[PDB]
Amino acid sequence: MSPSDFLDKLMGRTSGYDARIRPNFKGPPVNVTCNIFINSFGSIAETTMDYRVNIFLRQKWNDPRLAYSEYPDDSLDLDPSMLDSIWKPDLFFANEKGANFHEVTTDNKLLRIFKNGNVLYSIRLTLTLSCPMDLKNFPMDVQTCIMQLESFGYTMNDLIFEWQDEAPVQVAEGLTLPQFLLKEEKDLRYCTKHYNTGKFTCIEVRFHLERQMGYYLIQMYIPSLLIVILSWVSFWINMDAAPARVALGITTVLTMTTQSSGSRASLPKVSYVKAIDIWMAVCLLFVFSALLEYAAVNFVSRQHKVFIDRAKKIDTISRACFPLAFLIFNIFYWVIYKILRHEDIH
Amino acid sequence: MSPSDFLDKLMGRTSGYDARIRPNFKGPPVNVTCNIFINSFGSIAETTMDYRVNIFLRQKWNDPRLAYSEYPDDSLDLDPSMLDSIWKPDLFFANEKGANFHEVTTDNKLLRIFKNGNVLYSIRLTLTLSCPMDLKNFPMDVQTCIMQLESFGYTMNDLIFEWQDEAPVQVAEGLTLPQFLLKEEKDLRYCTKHYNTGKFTCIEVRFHLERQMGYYLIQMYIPSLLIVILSWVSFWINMDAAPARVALGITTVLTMTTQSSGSRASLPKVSYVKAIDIWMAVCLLFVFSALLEYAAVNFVSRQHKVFIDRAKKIDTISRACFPLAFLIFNIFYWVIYKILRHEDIH
Amino acid sequence: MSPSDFLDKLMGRTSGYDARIRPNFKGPPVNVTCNIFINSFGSIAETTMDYRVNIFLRQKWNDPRLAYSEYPDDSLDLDPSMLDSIWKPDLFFANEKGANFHEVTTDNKLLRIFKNGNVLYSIRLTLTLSCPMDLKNFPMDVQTCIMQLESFGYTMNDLIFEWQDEAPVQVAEGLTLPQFLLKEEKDLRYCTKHYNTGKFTCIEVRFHLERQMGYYLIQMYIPSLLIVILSWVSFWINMDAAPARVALGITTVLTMTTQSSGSRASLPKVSYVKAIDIWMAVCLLFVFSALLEYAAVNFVSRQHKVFIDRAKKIDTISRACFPLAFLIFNIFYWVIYKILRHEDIH
Amino acid sequence: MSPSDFLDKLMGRTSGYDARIRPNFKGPPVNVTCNIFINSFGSIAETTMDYRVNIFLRQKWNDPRLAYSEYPDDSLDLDPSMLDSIWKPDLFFANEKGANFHEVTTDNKLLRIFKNGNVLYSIRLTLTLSCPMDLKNFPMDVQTCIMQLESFGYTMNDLIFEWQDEAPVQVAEGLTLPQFLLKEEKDLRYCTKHYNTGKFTCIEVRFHLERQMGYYLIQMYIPSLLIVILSWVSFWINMDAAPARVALGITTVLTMTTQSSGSRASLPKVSYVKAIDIWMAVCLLFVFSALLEYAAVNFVSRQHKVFIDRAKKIDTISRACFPLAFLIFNIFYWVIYKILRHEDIH
Amino acid sequence: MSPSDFLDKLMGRTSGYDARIRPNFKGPPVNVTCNIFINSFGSIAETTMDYRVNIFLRQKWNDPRLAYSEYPDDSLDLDPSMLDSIWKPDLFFANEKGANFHEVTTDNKLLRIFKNGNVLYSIRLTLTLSCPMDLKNFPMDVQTCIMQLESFGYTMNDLIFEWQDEAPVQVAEGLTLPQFLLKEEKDLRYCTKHYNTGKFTCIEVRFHLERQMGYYLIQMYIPSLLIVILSWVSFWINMDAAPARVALGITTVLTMTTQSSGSRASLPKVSYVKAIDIWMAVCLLFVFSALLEYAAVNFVSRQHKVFIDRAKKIDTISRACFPLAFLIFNIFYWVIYKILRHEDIH
Ligand SMILES: *[C@@H]1O[C@H](CO)[C@@H](O[C@@H]2O[C@H](CO)[C@@H](O)[C@H](O)[C@H]2NC(C)=O)[C@H](O)[C@H]1NC(C)=O
Ligand SMILES: *[C@@H]1O[C@H](CO)[C@@H](O[C@@H]2O[C@H](CO)[C@@H](O)[C@H](O)[C@H]2NC(C)=O)[C@H](O)[C@H]1NC(C)=O
Ligand SMILES: *[C@@H]1O[C@H](CO)[C@@H](O[C@@H]2O[C@H](CO)[C@@H](O)[C@H](O)[C@H]2NC(C)=O)[C@H](O)[C@H]1NC(C)=O
Ligand SMILES: *[C@@H]1O[C@H](CO)[C@@H](O[C@@H]2O[C@H](CO)[C@@H](O)[C@H](O)[C@H]2NC(C)=O)[C@H](O)[C@H]1NC(C)=O
Ligand SMILES: *[C@@H]1O[C@H](CO)[C@@H](O[C@@H]2O[C@H](CO)[C@@H](O)[C@H](O)[C@H]2NC(C)=O)[C@H](O)[C@H]1NC(C)=O
Ligand SMILES: [Zn+2]
Ligand SMILES: [Zn+2]
Ligand SMILES: [Zn+2]
Ligand SMILES: [Zn+2]
Ligand SMILES: [Zn+2]
Repeated sequence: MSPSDFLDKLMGRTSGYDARIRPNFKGPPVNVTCNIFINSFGSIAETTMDYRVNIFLRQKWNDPRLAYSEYPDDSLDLDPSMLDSIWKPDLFFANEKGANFHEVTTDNKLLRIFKNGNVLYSIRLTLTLSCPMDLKNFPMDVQTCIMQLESFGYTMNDLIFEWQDEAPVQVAEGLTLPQFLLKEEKDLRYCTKHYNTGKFTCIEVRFHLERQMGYYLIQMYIPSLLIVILSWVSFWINMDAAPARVALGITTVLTMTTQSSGSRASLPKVSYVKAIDIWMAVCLLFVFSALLEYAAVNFVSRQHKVFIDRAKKIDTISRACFPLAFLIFNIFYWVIYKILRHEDIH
Repeated sequence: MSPSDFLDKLMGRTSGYDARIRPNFKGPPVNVTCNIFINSFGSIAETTMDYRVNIFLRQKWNDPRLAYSEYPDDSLDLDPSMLDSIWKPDLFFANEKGANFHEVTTDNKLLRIFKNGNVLYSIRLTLTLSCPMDLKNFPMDVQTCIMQLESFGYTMNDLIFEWQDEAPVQVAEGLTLPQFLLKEEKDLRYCTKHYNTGKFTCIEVRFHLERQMGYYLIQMYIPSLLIVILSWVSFWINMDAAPARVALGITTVLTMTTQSSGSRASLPKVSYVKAIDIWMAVCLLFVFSALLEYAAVNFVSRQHKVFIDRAKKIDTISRACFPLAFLIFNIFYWVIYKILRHEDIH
Repeated sequence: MSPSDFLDKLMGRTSGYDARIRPNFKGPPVNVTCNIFINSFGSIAETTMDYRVNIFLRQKWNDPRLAYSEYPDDSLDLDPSMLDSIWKPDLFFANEKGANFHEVTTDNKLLRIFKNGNVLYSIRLTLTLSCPMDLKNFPMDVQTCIMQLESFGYTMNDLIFEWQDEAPVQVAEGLTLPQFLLKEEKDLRYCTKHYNTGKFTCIEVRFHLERQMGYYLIQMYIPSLLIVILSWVSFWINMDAAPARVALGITTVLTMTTQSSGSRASLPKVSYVKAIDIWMAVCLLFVFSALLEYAAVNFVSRQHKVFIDRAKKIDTISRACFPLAFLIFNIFYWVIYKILRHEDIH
Repeated sequence: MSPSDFLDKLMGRTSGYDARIRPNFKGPPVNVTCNIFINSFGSIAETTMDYRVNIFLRQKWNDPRLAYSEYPDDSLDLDPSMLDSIWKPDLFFANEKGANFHEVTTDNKLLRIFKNGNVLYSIRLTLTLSCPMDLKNFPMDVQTCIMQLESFGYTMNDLIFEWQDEAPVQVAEGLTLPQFLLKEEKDLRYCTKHYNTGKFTCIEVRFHLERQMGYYLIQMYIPSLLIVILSWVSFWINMDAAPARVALGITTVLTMTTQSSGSRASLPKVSYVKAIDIWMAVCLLFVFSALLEYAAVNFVSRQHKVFIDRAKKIDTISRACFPLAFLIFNIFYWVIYKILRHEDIH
Repeated sequence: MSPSDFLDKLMGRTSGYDARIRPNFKGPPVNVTCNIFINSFGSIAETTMDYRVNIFLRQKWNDPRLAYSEYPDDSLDLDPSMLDSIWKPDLFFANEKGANFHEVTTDNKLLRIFKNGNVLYSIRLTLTLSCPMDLKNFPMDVQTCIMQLESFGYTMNDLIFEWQDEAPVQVAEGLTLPQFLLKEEKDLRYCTKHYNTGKFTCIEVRFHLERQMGYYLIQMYIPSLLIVILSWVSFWINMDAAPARVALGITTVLTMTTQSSGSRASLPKVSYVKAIDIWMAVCLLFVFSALLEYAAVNFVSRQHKVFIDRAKKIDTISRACFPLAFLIFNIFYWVIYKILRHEDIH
């Protein structure tokens, strides 16, 4: 029979369907099953404490008033324009900072109704979500980004969100991040919000992200080591080259301070000490100590042969003493940060 | 009885409800009780003199025309789509610079009507509010951010806003700020605006924010101290190392000036002197005075044995004199800024 | 009598009111009186040549078709939703670059009708206005920001805008600007635009803004003076310290050039010479002249006792000659810029 | 007779006017005459290769179905709200990157109909247009900004755009640009676009913009000359001041390289050589050649009286030889760029 | 016959056309042929990993319900306003990050219907598409930008997208890019997406972009070579000029490190080694090795005639040894990157 007649006969004023009334107005709560498909992930900014995602959201629920038997087809697709005339849950995101739909040629929405009365709703969304980040162990850090799906207006007596038993979260093939590696273990947990207005359903997903070290090695760790070796070079210069040694020391100190200031150019102003901060502090301490060493040598050398051998012995000892202690510092630093890094992500 | 019939029987042309007429058209003023829930706080920028907040706003008032007795349920939830057909107050924010609603899957709005005729309206909002800031005592400062809720069109004869006796403001659990600590004492006060058009109701809330010092210590205070000690190092060098001493002095002076210029990179161009400015001025004075000291020593030393001991005595005195006076300056500086910092926030 | 009946009886198809027809279709022009209230002012950017304001706009005119006598109340407030059904003038801003309304909970609009037929319309607006700026005397400058209100579609035969005799412009209490001081004298003048389409009404307001000097003194003027004194220090060094003196001269010259380049970091690329540019040019000239002086001294000293006293006399003269001429330059510079600064703002 | 009746009698379902049908459905093409008024011009960015303009657009065409004779007035203004009910051309801009209307209090639109059936439509628009720029002769360049007006849906059989015989383009009085001078000769030409869908009408206007040199002289050309003179200063220093001369050479070379890198901070990454690039290359060559000269002198001087006079003669020749060749370079550079600059703008 | 009657007689409730039903509701799938015209291309940003394009999109399909025979004209243009009343495919872009229509004076849309029932739909779009980029061989790289057109709601049984046999992609004449060259070979391929909801049609186009080297040569490669030659200059200085040689070495090392840090100012933080990174590493190694060479020479020279000739021989060998090895490095570097660059783009 004519397709157009069936639509309004089922969902029209003649039938009496009301899109403002729940499938069971007084009865067991509506159970909504959800799954998400992630199409792109990125734009993770530490400064603005947020990340941007683009996902497909699928919702499933049963509406007994939409049960159709006469029509032959088991499953019926529909037009996006008729979404306004069916009841839909009022899902919202708690950590939502920015949100928009897509209207490129039509509304990017899908609806499907089955014989039993089950409804499948799929929509395309772009959301910028907020993510609290801990900046300790900043180079060697593992972050967790959450996404919370909640009901704004319906209490647990009316609406109950649940996760799909198989494949709640899948990621698009070939998705990669420049600075992070997305782990394949996704955490599903139950959250419930309590307010002065009542109890509301909530569901959450946690994603584990591991920072990549290559950029930080090429950028920060290696030039600091080069400056330390450059300061070490001064021990092999003649003690009579006072302007040369002083200029080398001053240049190394100023360069170290500038690099230390610039190492936090793209981070939020936190109030604790990071590992990169410890590293720059130790390197600045080494360069300053080398300059103070030459200062002491120059002070000792002008005290007039006993003073000549005493000043020379300091240079000879420091030529084989400064690299060994720095090697010990590197062993103690790099080991314990893989012990703690290996600590369970949870 | 059928749910759909009750809605239009109560709020329809048949009933005669008009959403453009107040609950008591000629009578005592409408009393509206409000409470806010803060879901996220952040984005406090000194340059643009504003901060961004995301809040839930709850309004309560009594409408005698909505009193329902026949229906069994004590409390009735509704659909967000029917908000257009009820009377709502015209609340606006005085310090509102930017505002938007949320439409992620539906309107993020709630409405509830009680048997007596009381209405509860809840809406989700994102607002960028303006906050005048005083930048004196800039590192050790306590700010106050206000939010004013006002009626645009109704005078005190018609509309009166009030605060809830219990729990007007609550904050979401676990909310933290990178650079600030939100105090738990919230100030509620009465504001009334007077214009040439009449008298209007207003309510205000004040939040106290304390800046965190860790970032400023790691960033500004410690490198300046390092430069001061670096300039102090020059007193232990031989007086005959004129190029070395002059280069050290010049490098320290230029570095100090660059750091002083860069200490105000992210602040509005105010016209008064801050504490950080006093600190950089004192450190620049110390480095310049050290350079002038060596200048005087070099001038004295070429005046040809009396001139030799006289020039040496200056170096020996300055080696134990410069750190003591700087220690006294640190004692006087750091104490009085905790005395004044302890001054009552109000 | 019932409130709802009066509204549509007065402004309905039964009455015959047409919102597309002027109050007097063929007759004397409509006279509109306007006043503005300024709620916030700021965001003055020299680069983008514009400033942002947030104002309340009040319009008053007489509509004989809205005269009501029967109803008892002298003055009737209304609902913002009914603005579409009354005639309103088509005011627009000539220097309008950006504009938006406010819809935080309702339309931020007010309407009031009186017994005689007078209408008061109040609306909240945010406008980014364009302001041509003259950058000569850049530190010591007084700017003028204009705002023009014009009719887009109605000629002088139909619409005539006028200013209110008392209190056209008032500013909110406690409004302050970080870098400017808003003067309390506001200029009201008559503007009329002439085009190929006809004659149109226009009204304008001029605001006087005075720049604050504290920021520029702390930032630019004092470090340049410090560099000049640092270059002056070289005159007291021994003439045999050639590397030290040359390094001091080069460092001062390079620092001066860098500061001169950085003094125009946040300004439009104008093609004339500003006062700050004259100041940096004079300081660069002083440092370069000092370096050329030492160059001449070094050239003279190697010409082999007559040459020894001749080279020494230059250093002794320059030690008491360079500060005096710089003091004379400061007297001539600072005086005449207060003479011209005192010139009437108009 | 009543004004309201005439409007719907002329343009209503009773009359039979259809706004989807052209004035002559089958017949000679519709001829549309256009003129533009420029109210503000600016925001010319080389990086984003675009500029922003704000214009008034006037369109004129004849509609025989709108001919009115009975009503007395020769010319009838209308309300902006009735624009939807008349046929309008589908003009679009080819180089349109961004576009928006203005709705400050009403739609900024005008419509006027004459007795013969002629229609005048005026609208206010803000458009960011794309402009391909040639960066050779970058300081001394003349650009051309185009604007193309085209029909999206109508072929030449239906719609034909033309320019007004008198005053197609006029500019608002007092309009000025910070970095450019707008020439008073405007080029009007005929463009026709050919696609696989048919032939479409197009009209274009070309504006000539001349860059101002004052900013570039104060910023780039003069500090480079100062660095060249600073390098020249080294020729008058004693040949025994090896650290001083080497430090001067190195500082000049590094400063020149930094200025050369910074001279292209605000330009697109083009792949050809500009005039500023030639200038910096020549100045870097001069400083490097001076350093190589002192290197050769120092190498020659240690070859042990014949070697003493030979090394001294190089310094004496270079003291009067380096400025003369640089003067010749300035004569050859500055002349030919005014010869080519004088080349006809077309 | 009257034009207005034909439109609603064909597409009206009287006819029974339903825009929610496919041309063949139960039957062979609808075949849609598409072609795109590119009007502007640009805004390729490595950081935000995306590019902006402005295209014309043409869709063709057959609708048997729109077959018209009586009317004389073979082809009928229409009005953009009637697009809502015809069935249109639900095309969407997979890599769509931002999208907007154009409404400058009317909707920039075209529709045309033929006698047989074929429909042509043309629309103007602006889309910011995402493009994964490989940054190895960063200066000498060839990128590929994709665009995927997919159906959101219809499975392969209903909708099938295909490419036009002649001229699927054409580019506007004279289109050029500042940093890239668009290749004239466009790749057309078949993509099919598989999800848990079904099978969906997809089509893709690949564009090949070649980076231009001129900017990188003028900017990075040549100053690094200048610094290397500047470090080479030190071999011709006297071994007794210890402050001069040490200062030259330190300045070259610090400049090299700063340039290496600044070479990645506008790139995403990738974790692999690029060619520019190899180049800067080799140049830093050369400057550091030169400084270590002078350090060894200075250490050897103070070991007290055998030590004099031994230290001199190192300088003489290094004066003809450092350029030859650097030339060999340039030959090996530049050749193999043209071998690999010549590798087929696919
Ligand atoms: C939604 O799911 C809940 C939870 O399973 C269902 O509630 C249960 O329903 C069964 C079957 O009638 C009862 O025997 C249980 O006592 C219920 N348990 C609870 C905790 O309520 C509910 O029926 C489901 N709703 C619908 C419409 O199917
Ligand atoms: C809104 O609150 C005001 C303030 O309490 C109420 O005004 C008072 O009402 C009581 C009870 O009728 C009177 O006895 C007082 O004289 C009123 N005081 C003032 C200052 O007006 C008002 O009645 C309340 N409105 C409603 C609708 O309940
Ligand atoms: C608007 O104001 C104008 C200017 O005052 C009025 O025009 C005058 O009206 C008076 C009173 O009728 C006449 O005597 C004058 O000759 C008019 N002068 C001019 C220059 O037109 C006008 O009447 C006012 N309009 C209304 C509706 O009150
Ligand atoms: C639009 O302008 C065109 C160009 O002038 C007109 O076409 C001409 O019309 C005249 C007068 O009827 C004819 O004699 C010419 O042969 C036409 N020339 C061409 C090239 O078509 C056209 O008539 C105008 N349209 C209207 C509606 O006035
Ligand atoms: C759309 O194109 C498909 C692919 O060519 C058509 O399917 C074929 O139709 C022919 C003609 O009837 C059949 O003989 C083939 O067996 C079909 N092949 C397949 C793989 O389906 C289809 O008919 C076209 N649809 C329309 C409406 O023309
Ligand atoms: Zn986990
Ligand atoms: Zn308090
Ligand atoms: Zn004035
Ligand atoms: Zn021309
Ligand atoms: Zn290919």
